[PDB]
Order: sequence, then C-alpha cells, then structure tokens
Amino acid sequence: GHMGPGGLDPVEVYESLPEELQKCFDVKDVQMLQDAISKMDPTDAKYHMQRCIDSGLWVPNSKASEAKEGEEAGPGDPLLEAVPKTGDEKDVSV
Repeated sequence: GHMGPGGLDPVEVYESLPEELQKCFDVKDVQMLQDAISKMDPTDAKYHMQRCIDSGLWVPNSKASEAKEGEEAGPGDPLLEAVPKTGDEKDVSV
C-alpha cells in the first residue's frame, strides 16, 4: 500500500563497492567474502550486508531475505507545481 523505502538496485551496490568486494563476487566465493568482513568493523559490515540484501545482489545463506525495519523516508516523487495538468475527465459522452 505504501511503497517508499527499500529501493536499492543490484548494479548500484556492486558499483558502490570496493575493488575487493567486486572481485570477491566475481569468484562467487561467499566464503572469501565472509572472511573480509571478519577483518572489517561490525558497523561497516552490517551496512555492506544490508545493501546486498536490500539490493538482492547476493544471497548470503537462507533465513535472511527482504531486510525489514530501518529508518524510512519515502520514495521521492510528489509531482505538483501549481496547476492541474490533465486527467481522464472526458468531454462527457464522446
């Protein structure tokens, strides 16, 4: 009914990742990816994983799809200036 948040693309996340991350995905080596996180911070790791899940770019194990919760904001598309463009008002019988 209200679609707004949780709208990230797979390509955006992939391109928004470090050469190491992009190279890790190429080798479909999930094990190697998990290792990289063990070295990185906890907060940073959660952000990276959240992006992959929200972007459906990677499927890390099961029981973890469509990340819920999280601070929302909105889609971003009011569409309104100061005059009614037009609609299906019809010319009444035509």
